[PDB]
Amino acid sequence: MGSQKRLVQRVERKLEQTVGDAFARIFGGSIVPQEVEALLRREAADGIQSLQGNRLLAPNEYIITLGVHDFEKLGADPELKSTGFARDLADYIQEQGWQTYGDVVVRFEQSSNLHTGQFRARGTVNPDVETH
Repeated sequence: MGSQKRLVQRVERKLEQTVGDAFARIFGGSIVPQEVEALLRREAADGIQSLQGNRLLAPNEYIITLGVHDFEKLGADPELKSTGFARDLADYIQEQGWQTYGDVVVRFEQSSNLHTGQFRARGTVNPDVETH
């Protein structure tokens, strides 16, 4: 569907100022960003892979695709949003006692096939995403 380029560069900066719910409170509910987290954790559960009885394998790569018109209002940077959301989702997987392989990376990207006021987040266990 969308072959990625081989990038092992797992963007690393120590954002001690991590923002997750900040987006909702900034827009003041004009748009509901938290609806993403909601469906994201839902998609995480839908992507749970039956592994050893101790703990289930949760998705690591989440492709969050919104409409162009939504994304532009969110802001053109995937990076800062990715940092906040990945850290938040990674916290969730710990909380649920799930495990994964690689690094939890959430991708925010837009597609013209995706309409305004719509978003889709698909998380899967993807080891073919080198996160070094």
